[PDB]
Amino acid sequence: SMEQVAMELRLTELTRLLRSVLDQLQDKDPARIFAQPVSLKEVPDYLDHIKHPMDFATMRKRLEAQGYKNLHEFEEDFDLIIDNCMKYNARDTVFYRAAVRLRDQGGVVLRQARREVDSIG
Repeated sequence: SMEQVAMELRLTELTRLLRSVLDQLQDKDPARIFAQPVSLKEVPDYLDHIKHPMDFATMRKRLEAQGYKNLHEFEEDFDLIIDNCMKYNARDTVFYRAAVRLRDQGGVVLRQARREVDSIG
């Protein structure tokens, strides 16, 4: 139908906007700490600690499959990245500190994304 097409076009455009958001958030992780899944070869007990692992490569896969229906879903996954790290790693570590800086810097990007999503509909 024409309606399904128009709905598909909306999703495509949201995907374009989320791709730009994702690129901007990932630039705030220049050490690439959050770029890939935590390795289960190298941290074999990780899943005993963290039940829903997340990382930027995994978000990118979902994004490119148009698997984010709205900004809320995308934000949920970004928050997992931060929140998982801040639980597994102690406060005095380069990992925890990188998550705090990513959270703080990402807030600005996400604040305007929410306005753009609402604005363009």
